[PDB]
Amino acid sequence: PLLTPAEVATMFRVDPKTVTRWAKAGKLTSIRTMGGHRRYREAEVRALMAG
Amino acid sequence: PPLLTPAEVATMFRVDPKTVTRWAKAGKLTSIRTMGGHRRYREAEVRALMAG
DNA sequence: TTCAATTCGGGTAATTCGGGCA
DNA sequence: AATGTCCGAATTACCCGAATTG
Repeated sequence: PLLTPAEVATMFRVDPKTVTRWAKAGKLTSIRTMGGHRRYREAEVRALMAG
Repeated sequence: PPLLTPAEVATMFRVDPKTVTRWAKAGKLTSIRTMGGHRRYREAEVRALMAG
């Protein structure tokens, strides 16, 4: 399963650009759409509620 | 060779099937057409894009 | 043959990117 | 470092009816 940047934005209650920024700095593995959009592996996103 | 319907591609990218059709229509993706003109894409190449 | 599910097309909203600024 | 916001441009998502699928 994959999640959109908006969804990941909602779960932490943070702006989706900040999700984009957690993708920047390495602590979120991001798969990219061939238009260059982010899709985040939802397992890692569990690891972030584990943290 | 194994073939994928645009709904399955759509699923693996978490992306609306229309957008996969756009990707085909814009050269980014190799498309095969059935006798009616529906697209079918090539599995192998599609994870050649998970390689990228 | 019929039948549910999908995938055509086009059009139009809604996200997302990216960079730069606060 | 670490978010939040404004902008423009690009990408993607939902809407429809009709055609194709298997």
